[PDB]
Amino acid sequence: GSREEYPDIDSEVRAILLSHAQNGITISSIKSEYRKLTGNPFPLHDNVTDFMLTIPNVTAECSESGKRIFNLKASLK
Amino acid sequence: REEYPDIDSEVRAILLSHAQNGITISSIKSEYRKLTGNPFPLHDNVTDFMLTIPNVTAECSESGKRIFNLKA
Repeated sequence: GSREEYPDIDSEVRAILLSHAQNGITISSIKSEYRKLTGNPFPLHDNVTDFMLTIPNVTAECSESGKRIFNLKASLK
Repeated sequence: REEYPDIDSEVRAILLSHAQNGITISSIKSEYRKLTGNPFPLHDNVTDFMLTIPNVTAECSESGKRIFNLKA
């Protein structure tokens, strides 16, 4: 249970997403940006893709070079 | 992919035929069930495996529905 020592993980990750909404972000970037944002190393060591995709309005996919990319879904109106 | 050699082929097929409208995990599992005649090997972290398949996209919807697709 890593939610005990890092309870705000949800809003912190959504925050990084929101900051990267335009172009999307990789995993290693999510981590470095998490460190920059909170002063603490990204706590999640297992199943990060699953964690990312537990968050609504998120899409993921790979570039041709094999980078797994996450981004917010465009709004529909 | 290791123990199950043809898993790649089978999941690629389930995608090709049944994912045209997007496909959830459990749909992949029941489709695999109706395909190979046996329960889908993976339980946890299927999203990771799916994403390792070329030309596949994942999405968590506004309402929290996890759906997989082929790009175009």
